[PDB]
Amino acid sequence: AVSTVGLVAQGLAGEPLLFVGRGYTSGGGIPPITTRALWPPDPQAAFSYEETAKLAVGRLSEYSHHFVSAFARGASAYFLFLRRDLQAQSRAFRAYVSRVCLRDQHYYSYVELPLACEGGRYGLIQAAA
Amino acid sequence: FAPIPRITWEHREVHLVQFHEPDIYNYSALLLSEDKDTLYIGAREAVFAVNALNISEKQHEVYWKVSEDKKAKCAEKGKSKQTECLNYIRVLQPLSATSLYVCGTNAFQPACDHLNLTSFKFLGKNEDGKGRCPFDPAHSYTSVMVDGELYSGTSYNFLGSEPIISRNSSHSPLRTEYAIPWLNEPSFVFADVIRKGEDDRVYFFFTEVSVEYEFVFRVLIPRIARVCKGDQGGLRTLQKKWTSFLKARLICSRPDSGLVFNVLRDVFVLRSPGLKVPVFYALFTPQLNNVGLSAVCAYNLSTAEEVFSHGKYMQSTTVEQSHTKWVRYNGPVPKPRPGACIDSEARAANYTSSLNLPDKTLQFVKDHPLMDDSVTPIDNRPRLIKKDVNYTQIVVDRTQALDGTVYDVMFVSTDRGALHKAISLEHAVHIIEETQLFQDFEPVQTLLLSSKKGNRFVYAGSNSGVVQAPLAFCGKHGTCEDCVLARDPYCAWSPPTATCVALHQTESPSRGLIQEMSGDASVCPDYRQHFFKHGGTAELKCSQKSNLARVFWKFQNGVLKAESPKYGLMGRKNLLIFNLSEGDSGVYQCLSEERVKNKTVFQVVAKHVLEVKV
Ligand SMILES: *[C@@H]1O[C@H](CO)[C@@H](O[C@@H]2O[C@H](CO)[C@@H](O[C@@H]3O[C@H](CO)[C@@H](O)[C@H](O)[C@@H]3O)[C@H](O)[C@H]2NC(C)=O)[C@H](O)[C@H]1NC(C)=O
Ligand SMILES: *[C@@H]1O[C@H](CO)[C@@H](O[C@@H]2O[C@H](CO)[C@@H](O[C@@H]3O[C@H](CO)[C@@H](O)[C@H](O)[C@@H]3O)[C@H](O)[C@H]2NC(C)=O)[C@H](O)[C@H]1NC(C)=O
Ligand SMILES: *[C@@H]1O[C@H](CO)[C@@H](O[C@@H]2O[C@H](CO)[C@@H](O)[C@H](O)[C@H]2NC(C)=O)[C@H](O)[C@H]1NC(C)=O
Ligand SMILES: *[C@@H]1O[C@H](CO)[C@@H](O[C@@H]2O[C@H](CO)[C@@H](O)[C@H](O)[C@H]2NC(C)=O)[C@H](O)[C@H]1NC(C)=O
Ligand SMILES: *[C@@H]1O[C@H](CO)[C@@H](O[C@@H]2O[C@H](CO)[C@@H](O)[C@H](O)[C@H]2NC(C)=O)[C@H](O)[C@H]1NC(C)=O
Ligand SMILES: *[C@@H]1O[C@H](CO)[C@@H](O)[C@H](O)[C@H]1NC(C)=O
Repeated sequence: AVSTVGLVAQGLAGEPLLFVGRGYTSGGGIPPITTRALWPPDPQAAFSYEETAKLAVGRLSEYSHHFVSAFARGASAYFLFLRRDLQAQSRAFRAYVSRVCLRDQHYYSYVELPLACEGGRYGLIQAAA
Repeated sequence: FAPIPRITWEHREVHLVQFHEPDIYNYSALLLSEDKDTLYIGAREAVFAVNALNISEKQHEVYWKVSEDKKAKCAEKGKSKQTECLNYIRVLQPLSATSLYVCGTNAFQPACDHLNLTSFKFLGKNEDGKGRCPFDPAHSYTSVMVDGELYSGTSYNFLGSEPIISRNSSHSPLRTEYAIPWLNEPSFVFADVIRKGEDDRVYFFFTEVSVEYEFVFRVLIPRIARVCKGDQGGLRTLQKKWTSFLKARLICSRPDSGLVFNVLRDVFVLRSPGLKVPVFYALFTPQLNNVGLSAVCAYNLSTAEEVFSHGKYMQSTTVEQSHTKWVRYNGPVPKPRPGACIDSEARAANYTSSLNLPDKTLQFVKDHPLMDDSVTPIDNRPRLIKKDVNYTQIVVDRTQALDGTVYDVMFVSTDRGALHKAISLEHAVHIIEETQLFQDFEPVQTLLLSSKKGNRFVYAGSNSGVVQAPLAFCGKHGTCEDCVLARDPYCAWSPPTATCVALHQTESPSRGLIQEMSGDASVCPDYRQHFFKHGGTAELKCSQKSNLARVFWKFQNGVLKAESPKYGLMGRKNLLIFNLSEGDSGVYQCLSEERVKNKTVFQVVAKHVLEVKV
């Protein structure tokens, strides 16, 4: 009933990383986007993000993320999702594209763009390739 | 509202010892030794050791200046190369008998180190103070060293977007969650350990954006919070996180007057020699329409303890269906109590540490750090509310009067380098005196009290230097009446020595001393000559120290009216006789009148014998 998206990438040393788009679940106060190590020095510490490698959002219940797809191009991981546009008085759900550097372990480079097709007449993104 | 300070002491008229190092500024950190005889000053790019008995006596000095490649790195990050890109000492704490724990901003690379006291040289430990020390000299910060472990409240990053209340333990490091329920844009003010089966607690005080309240703008709210010394975090959840973090509203207001002070500025812990329970003296200002106002609220620790131990928590709820609102939680609370310490009760149910608490309890505290009940002041009202003054820091000394009646003496600093001494007399504030500590009106950033036998002083730091003041100036008072009328629990009149003495300091006999906090100078036992030319003009100088008294003149046993042409008043106190003639000769008396309770107290200020020549 709630989607999760993933993207397998590499670190600077070639190490395997997993980018996660976990949609909001009604405890689940887990960051909506994270970079978790698939195979670290201690293998018992796998699937963990370094406390820094996440998108800290303070009010997940309000934004209510709905992930569609995660993918890469060049030195970047991209995310396609719906969330409530809280900048609008409408607080209506909107389609977004998201982008973070593959090397960025603090989500410093993280940037969001609203998607429009055509001027929001078809507001809800479903799939992409 | 509190009256005006009874007497104003100019920096010129009192003995105040000063300290500053040329080209060294921002004297924001103050720490005195065990022996109380050595005060350590933490400034911008320097640490000093001064004789606490005469701050002007510089004993030791150590610098920690930033390199040009580090200044330029900071400036390249759009910060001010000659302002913010310098090492502001933020952490100045005792580590041992032979060392101090020091952290500085360091051109936005918070760095920690150990100051070797025997050498007054840094050990080059070069620890990363990220979380322990702020990056920006603008950011809020608080720290308390408890059992050689630093408990700190500040920003976790450069921008000050991530707040943090954490413990740099090495054995068991613990920090807060980066979540609005936990901390919502806080500005750290103060922290201390409240010592004792029962565990010790480490209290934190700050102002943060309120979740329970909604108004035109975002509303700030003072917070009292605590963590348990013995915290080790949760095992499955709250891994390396506080399990004992609970917070509550700190309320300072007079509602019958619509006065609310929702911005906390300072917190002082009154550690009573007599009273078994400590009292927090908290200093607040209003967020809205501050023009400015200051209030001093005193909170009994027991009250706060009652909220954290038995109070109902607050729940967050979804409301239509994109909003969050906070309400009293009236549902079932888990056992052991979320946020509680490992006490006698827990140990009976085979709980030795936070690491073995049920996930039920740990999840609860993580989702309910905020309490529904407010922590209210003693007598449910502020101890002092003042207008036309922006108070900056506070200290309180519990002093016994001659009578034996105990007064809690409030030393309050201002944003213009001044110190006010106030006591809550019978259901009314009495501001004994005010002293201009800084000749340059530099705001008092930090304040520190030493009420110890012999070395009884207040130490105030500003950006321009540090000032050393006594707790009283009893000697400035000339007559017995003047000594009594002051209504200072520190001052008593000595008939044998003919001087107003400092009771609980001087070697005068207790049984044979005069003091009345009522101000009835009735308990007390009890001529400048001039010769001016005919036609000439006379200025008869008269002055007194009470800002609450007015002076009038008397000639030939009658109340003279200082009106044109024969008379004039220069500076509202100096009499001017204009056209001298035979009849103007004689005795001129300057008198003062001040109301104490209902009654008026007339005193003869000046006596003059004017003789006009022919
Ligand atoms: C700070 O809060 C504490 C919490 O109660 C206050 O302590 C308690 O005050 C009550 C009030 O009287 C004490 O009860 C009784 O006192 C009378 C007075 O002699 C005595 O005759 C009764 O037999 C009974 O003891 C209570 O014992 C006392 N408990 C403690 C631990 O102090 C405290 O007074 C408050 N302090 C301030 C400045 O508000
Ligand atoms: C540390 O102590 C020094 C000693 O006073 C403080 O210096 C003062 O810094 C302020 C600016 O923060 C100067 O004010 C002026 O502001 C205007 C507004 O734009 C600006 O155009 C001027 O060029 C100037 O910066 C103030 O004049 C300056 N005082 C002196 C004597 O130079 C310093 O701010 C303190 N730092 C902290 C963190 O407290
Ligand atoms: C703290 O400073 C003192 C001051 O010098 C250091 O003392 C020297 O210690 C060495 C042994 O390590 C002795 O041989 C010297 O004679 C001591 N000199 C003096 C003047 O006492 C002390 O070692 C320093 N502590 C640390 C950890 O560096
Ligand atoms: C802050 O945390 C660091 C992290 O460990 C502490 O460092 C250790 O300090 C002890 C001595 O107290 C050394 O024996 C260890 O080897 C140090 N380890 C590391 C990794 O640094 C530091 O002491 C803590 N400081 C305070 C004041 O609590
Ligand atoms: C009390 O402090 C307030 C600031 O908290 C002072 O108000 C500022 O005064 C300066 C002086 O011209 C103005 O330029 C600012 O715009 C004022 N700011 C605000 C928010 O009012 C106030 O003047 C101080 N008053 C006293 C008596 O100390
Ligand atoms: C200490 O205070 C006395 C009092 O006037 C002064 O004479 C002396 O020079 C001071 N010591 C230093 C180092 O300034």
